[PDB]
Amino acid sequence: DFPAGTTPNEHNINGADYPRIGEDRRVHFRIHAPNAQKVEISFRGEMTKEADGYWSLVSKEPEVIGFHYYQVIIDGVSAADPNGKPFFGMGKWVSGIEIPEKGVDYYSIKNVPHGLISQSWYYSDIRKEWRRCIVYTPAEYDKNPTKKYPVLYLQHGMGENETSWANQGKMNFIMDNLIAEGKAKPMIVVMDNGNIEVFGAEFPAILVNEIIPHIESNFRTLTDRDNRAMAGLSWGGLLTFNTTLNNLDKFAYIGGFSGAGSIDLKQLDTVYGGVFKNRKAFNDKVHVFFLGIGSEEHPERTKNLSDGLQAAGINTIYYESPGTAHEFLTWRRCLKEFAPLLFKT
Repeated sequence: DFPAGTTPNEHNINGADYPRIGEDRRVHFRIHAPNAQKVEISFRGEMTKEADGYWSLVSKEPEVIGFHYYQVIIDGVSAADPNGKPFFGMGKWVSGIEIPEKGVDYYSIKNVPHGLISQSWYYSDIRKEWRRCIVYTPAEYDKNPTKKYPVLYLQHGMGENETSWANQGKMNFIMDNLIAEGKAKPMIVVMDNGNIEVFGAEFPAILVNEIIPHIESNFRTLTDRDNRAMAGLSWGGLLTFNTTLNNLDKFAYIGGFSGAGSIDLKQLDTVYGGVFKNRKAFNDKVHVFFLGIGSEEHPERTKNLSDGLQAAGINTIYYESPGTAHEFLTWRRCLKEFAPLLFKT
């Protein structure tokens, strides 16, 4: 039937045999479009017209491991693949290719206790609208009815929304596996909408004045700064820097995944209103200051920032994801590196 060495893409709907992934990491696309003049796949050019009204396309070169957004393009009109499950990225609902990694399973479903992923609604006076956040509770949450948990606030990038970390980021299985293996503390994770679907400038006030009170009123949480963390990817990492460094009374852990605020080391003593000027005071308040980056997305700026902070006396953790770029596998790996560091003082 199918080309040798291929399996259906993980994110196909049930019953969809294409697209398929080869063991050489080439992707095989196939679509029935007898009346179309031209069909393309995003970032891959034109498909080849086949007999019986079909079009086909196989990657010219092996694709990079990990998760990639795509759309089908019919005579210039881009749309989600009808054979695909939906992912919110690039500002709309699109499709996703998954190229598997050999010998890796930390974001896979395993026979371990699984936490819930929950939608929770709250009203924002700042934006005068109802809003939904996505909340991970650990598998043990309901079995420990008197226990309170620390909270990580986890933010997406440009063109994404509050669903992206739990869907293409696979964060619930990453947390499930880390907690089951004893590597991370049981924790609540809250994912909200930066409103940057396409500058998010309202989000810090929404998070501090609306989201945090909502979560603490409706989930069993520890509410002191030593039990509150924040991390974000891409533009969400800049939101995290701006939110945390201006609210150190509420956050003791900071993570930027391919993101980060602009810190000019020449201005280290004055940026963010002088928060870094007394080095040990800052280090005593922020237990984890994490900078992650992909090796293939020009890590030099991030590494120079980390090395320069360290040389000047501000502690950091630098993590470089080998072989990935500005893509979700980078951020899956960042979470896997960052979450085990939290809430262990």
